[PDB]
Parts: sequence; C-alpha cells; structure tokens
Amino acid sequence: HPLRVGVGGPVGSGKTALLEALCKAMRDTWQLAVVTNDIYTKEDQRILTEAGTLAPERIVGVETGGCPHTAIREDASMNLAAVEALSEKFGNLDLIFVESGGDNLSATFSPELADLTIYVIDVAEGEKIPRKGGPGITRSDFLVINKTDLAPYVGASLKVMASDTQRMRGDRPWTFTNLKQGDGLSTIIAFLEDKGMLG
Amino acid sequence: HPLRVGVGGPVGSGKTALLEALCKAMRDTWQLAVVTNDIYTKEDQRILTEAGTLAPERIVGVETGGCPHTAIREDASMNLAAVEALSEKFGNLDLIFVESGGDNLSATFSPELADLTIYVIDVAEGEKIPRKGGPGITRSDFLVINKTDLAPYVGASLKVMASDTQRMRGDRPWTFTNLKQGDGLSTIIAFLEDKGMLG
Ligand SMILES: Nc1nc2c(ncn2[C@@H]2O[C@H](COP(=O)(O)OP(=O)(O)NP(=O)(O)O)[C@@H](O)[C@H]2O)c(=O)[nH]1
Ligand SMILES: Nc1nc2c(ncn2[C@@H]2O[C@H](COP(=O)(O)OP(=O)(O)NP(=O)(O)O)[C@@H](O)[C@H]2O)c(=O)[nH]1
Ligand code: NI
Ligand code: NI
Ligand code: NI
Repeated sequence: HPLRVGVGGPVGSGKTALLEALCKAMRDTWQLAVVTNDIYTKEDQRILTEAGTLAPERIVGVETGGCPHTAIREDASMNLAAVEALSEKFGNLDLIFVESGGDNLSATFSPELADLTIYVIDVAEGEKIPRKGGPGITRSDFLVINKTDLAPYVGASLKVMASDTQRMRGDRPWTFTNLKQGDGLSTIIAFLEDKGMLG
Repeated sequence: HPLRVGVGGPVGSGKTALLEALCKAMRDTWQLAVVTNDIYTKEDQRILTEAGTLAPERIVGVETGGCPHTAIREDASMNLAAVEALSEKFGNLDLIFVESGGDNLSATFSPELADLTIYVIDVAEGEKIPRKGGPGITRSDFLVINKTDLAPYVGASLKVMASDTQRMRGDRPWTFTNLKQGDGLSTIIAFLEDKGMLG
C-alpha cells in the first residue's frame, strides 16, 4: 500500500509547483499518483495534467466546498475514497500525493489521511510568517519555505526567517526552495525516499 | 456609530499593508481605529503600531485560535466586543477596520461584524487565483489585487487576471494595487467615502 504524502500550506505558496517538480523527477523510479483539492474548481488537476507531470488517469481532482482543512482533517472521507480508488486501480503505487486547498495557518492533515506531511509557505507572504506559528510550521514532517527569489522585493531577510524557523521547529527539518529554478528539490526527494521508506 | 470595514484575504496578500496605507491617508479626515486578528499571535497589532499608522490605543489585537473565519463569521463575539469597546472608548469614530487572519478562499465576514468588505489577493499567489473563485473574489464589496510589481517574477499576466476578474465579478468594483509603492489607493479611499457614507 502506497505512502500517502499530504502537501499543505497557504494559498499560492507553491504546493502545485512542488508536486509538478517532484512528479517529473520521481516518476521514472517510483509509481506515483496525485489527488488535488480546491474549494470551487478543478484547476490544479488541469494544471498538473496539462504540464504532463503524470499520465492523466494518475491525477484526480476533488472539489471540496467549504474549508480545505475539513477535507484533509475533520472529514477526510472524499480524499480517502479517492486514494482508495487510485490504489485499487493501479495496484503497484508507491506514493500518492494529496494537495490541500490553500488554507489558514491552523490547517493540518489527519494522520488517517497522511503518512507524512509537507507544509509549504513562501517568502512573499512575509518575513514574519514562521513566527505566526501553527502546526504546519511547527509540527509538519517537513517545512518548505518557497520563493526565496522574492525576498528582496518584499523586504524579507532569509537570515531572520531561518532563525525564526529554527526557534519554531527545533530539530524538525525544513528547507528554503526556489521552485522556479528547482533549488531545494533534491533534498526533498531524498527525505521522501528515506523517511517515506520507499522501495 | 462607526462604519465597520472587514479586510479579508489569504495569508500574506497585503491586508496589513493596506490598513497601514489607508490609515496614513485617511486619518487626517476621519476618526479611525483597527482590530487586527491572527490565530496564535498579536503580531499585526505590533506591526501597525510600530509603523505609526494610528496611536497605539486605536489598534487592538485579537488572538482567535482555530480558523480565522470562525472569528469573523460563525462566532464573531470577541471581535464584536472589541469593536464595541473601541467605539465607546473613542466616542466619535467614523470607521473601524477589522483585519481577518489570513485564510482560505471560502472565508467571509458576517454582516453583523462588517458593513463593507474588502478582500485582498495578490499576484504572487498566481495568475489563476481570480478563477479559483469564492465569495471574497466574487461578492466582496471591493476586491484588491495587490503586489502587481511581482507579476514578472511569478510569470503572471495582469491582462489575463483583469479579464478573469471581470468575468468573476461583473461590475463589482476592484483595483490592482502596489502597496510597496502606494499605487491604487485612491480608488479604495473614494469607495469607502462613498459607499461607506462617511460624514
Ligand atoms: N518567483 C517564484 N515564483 C514561484 C515559485 N514557486 C511558485 N511560483 C509561482 O507562484 C505562484 C503559485 O504557485 P502554485 O504552485 O500554483 O501554488 P499553490 O500553493 O499550488 N496555489 P493554490 O493554493 O491555489 O493551490 C505561481 O504564479 C508560480 O509560478 C518560486 O520559487 N519563485
Ligand atoms: N513587493 C511587494 N511587497 C508587498 C506588497 N504589499 C505587501 N508586500 C509585502 O508582502 C508581505 C505581506 O504583507 P502583509 O501586509 O503583512 O500581508 P497580510 O496579508 O497582512 N499578512 P497576514 O495574512 O499574515 O496578516 C510583507 O513582506 C510586505 O512587505 C506589494 O504590493 N508589493
Ligand atoms: Ni495548487
Ligand atoms: Ni496582516
Ligand atoms: Ni476553517
């Protein structure tokens, strides 16, 4: 049975960009599928399918209504059914990603739905976002701080963000990324293959 | 009694920057106060106070816990009491802003708490955010699309975003802003003075 990786974070932080890059880099080694969530549309399913990240039948969209965290935590029924339909259809899957709808800082995945959690924030949301806290920043299995290339335009210091993040997470891993260039991707891939116990 | 203006939007879109700019521009004509919200911190209260947007006692922070939308919609009692205390303390306020915690695209203010709503998204969240919809984009009294200066770095077309916004909102007013520079504020001020019936 496949590892379920939940990818969460605020609106626009780079979750879909992360899935696209991970799928393109890992799909020749591992059998993958993706469940995307959005409240009102299936836009991210279309984006990932049109980008060719995986074959279309490996990418499923769920339109949740309401809060994204409800669909990944309080009532995960739809996402669990979609994961079941994929696992039964493909049989040999190693890893299924679930992209949350973008949400507020209190949102996390239920352990019933996600075996590992990646939380994605981005620098343009502000230097102080790590200090504003929440379980995505403090307790996710892996935190991604994306869009470092935008730091000079919003006036954020990456040294400050790194210090604040370390104060919030202790020994729990995190990395800066620039998903436009792919910077920081290989380390996330290594974390998934290891802590996800792939193979 | 003062006009209550709710300012909502996803994490990091520029709500506090908008409040800073509106306060600095409007405070010489109108008597203002601000209630800031966040889930785990009072950081935005500190940020506005340190920026000198208003005197310290005109800016009150509420730490909500849970989802930001609960505090501005389903159970707004804490915010309602903070708005009432500011109104009684200052006696003659024309307008009180309430900044939501950054949230998902389904978040709105109850009419009990907000007379007018401003919803703030930003270009770095993606060209496609207007199309992802929701009542903040489609039904808010005024929509702000902030951080236009970041469009070339994220690869977003403002022409496309404007076309999609017109389809989502019809004639309901909106504007692009660059709050780093102050562009676009005059439209928002004129809307508040007119539809807010100030004076
Ligand atoms: N400059 C820059 N832009 C980035 C980076 N990562 C993503 N972007 C841009 O950021 C925007 C949002 O990316 P996207 O992957 O759609 O984020 P999301 O978190 O999936 N959005 P949603 O919450 O709607 O699902 C896009 O315009 C994308 O090009 C980065 O590292 N640097
Ligand atoms: N380049 C640029 N940066 C902007 C603009 N508006 C805001 N910023 C930057 O964007 C980041 C977030 O702004 P902020 O006002 O804190 O947003 P917010 O929506 O109030 N955040 P929160 O959801 O945490 O309350 C800050 O680093 C701020 O400097 C803009 O138009 N252009
Ligand atoms: Ni996405
Ligand atoms: Ni703010
Ligand atoms: Ni919620």
